[PDB]
Amino acid sequence: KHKNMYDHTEITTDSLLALLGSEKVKIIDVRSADAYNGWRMRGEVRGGHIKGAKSLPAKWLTDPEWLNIVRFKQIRPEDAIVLYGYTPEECEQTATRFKENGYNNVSVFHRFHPDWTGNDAFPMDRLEQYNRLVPAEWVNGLISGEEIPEYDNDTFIVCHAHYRNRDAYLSGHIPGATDMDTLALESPETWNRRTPEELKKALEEHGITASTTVVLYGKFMHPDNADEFPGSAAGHIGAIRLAFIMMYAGVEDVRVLNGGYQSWTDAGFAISKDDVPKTTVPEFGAPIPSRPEFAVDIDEAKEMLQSEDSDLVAVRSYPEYIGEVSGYNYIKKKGRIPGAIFAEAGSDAYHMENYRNHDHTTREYHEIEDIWAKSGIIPKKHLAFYCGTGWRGSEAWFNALLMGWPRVSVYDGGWFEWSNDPENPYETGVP
Ligand SMILES: C[N+](C)(C)[C@@H](Cc1cnc[nH]1)C(=O)O
Ligand SMILES: [Ca+2]
Ligand SMILES: [Cl-]
Ligand SMILES: [Cl-]
Ligand SMILES: [Mg+2]
Ligand SMILES: [Zn+2]
Repeated sequence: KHKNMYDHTEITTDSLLALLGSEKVKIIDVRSADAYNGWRMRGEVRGGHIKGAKSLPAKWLTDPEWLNIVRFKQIRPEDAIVLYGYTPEECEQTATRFKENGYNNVSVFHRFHPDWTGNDAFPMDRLEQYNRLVPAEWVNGLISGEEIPEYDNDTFIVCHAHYRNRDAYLSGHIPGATDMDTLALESPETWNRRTPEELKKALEEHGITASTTVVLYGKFMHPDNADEFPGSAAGHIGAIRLAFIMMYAGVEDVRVLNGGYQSWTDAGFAISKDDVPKTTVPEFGAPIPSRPEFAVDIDEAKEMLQSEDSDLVAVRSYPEYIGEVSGYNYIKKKGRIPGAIFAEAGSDAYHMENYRNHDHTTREYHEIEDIWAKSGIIPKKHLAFYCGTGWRGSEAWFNALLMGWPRVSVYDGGWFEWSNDPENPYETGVP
């Protein structure tokens, strides 16, 4: 009877089943976050995670901040740790890592697949709209013309988003993908989405129809706030921003590669540097916009500030919220929109640490949901997410859309449009 760093106690299916409601038990899913979200990566009939389990991919074991990730997830040494993956062998290194850091109650569950997944009496959970947040393997099967799940279309295009930075695409991209500058879909004068006529033309010239499956991704290139255009390095936020605009426009099937470009290279897939020419299409094929409810403008936003069933959600950094900084080198006014619910997004305007993991995949949606619920950000409301110009608000909106929330929007204008009118009220300082 000795603590063994390399020999781990097995917990049975019946034992784990009896502990699903225990507050001191932490069930840890070491598979990829995509599988955790619901993707049936091994052909399992039921995808997702054990109900109540948290996400901690074994891939993160190479992260030097691994222990900080665990502690911020509130996984404490006094908790009973139960690990599972597709196989118990995949949990071995994670079990050792917990034990090496003072966690003495660590077990491995061996029968998640196919025992737990293969019986509908064992409760499981999943991200409702998980098929919109695709893993790298799914994209690779798509461009390879192989049979892939959650895909029934015959037309697709992979789009590499960037903000006035073609080098982000030319330095390395997914094979066959074409680049889309974010200026194709949004105006530099308002930093709002372009008019329906411009969107129709831009989408056609990039080879996108309403019936085309669009797979969007961006490349994170460490934005530096001191640069003139730090947005040129926050490629994946722009990709989700373009996903918002295309879904608003009328593209029926829009996918986002979870984690952006880094997920493609972390999977070990081949990289291309070809400047792929566009293959234009003559007609977009649907009225624009087909989903106008996704976009909220300033008159509706002011109305939502006065409504009981509606709220605006400020997806900005804390220094922006208290008026310490504007967040952008092209915005002079500092402050916040009065009456909006604050949802701290990250360190500055070009990072989304509170909505992402270190590998830029979306944060465990249960954590996003519970943090939102503490501030009254709940699905029974009409919510309009916003930030400075709508990039970060789009990413927060997309996270809510993935949860199946029925009435989420983006207030496009954001702090940029709000503060450009000197007659609009604003608050400042610590609340
Ligand atoms: C609308 N542009 C592309 C000018 C913004 C986009 C943006 C990035 N993070 C928040 N907003 C920028 O880069 O400042
Ligand atoms: Ca604000
Ligand atoms: Cl990014
Ligand atoms: Cl990019
Ligand atoms: Mg805008
Ligand atoms: Zn529990």
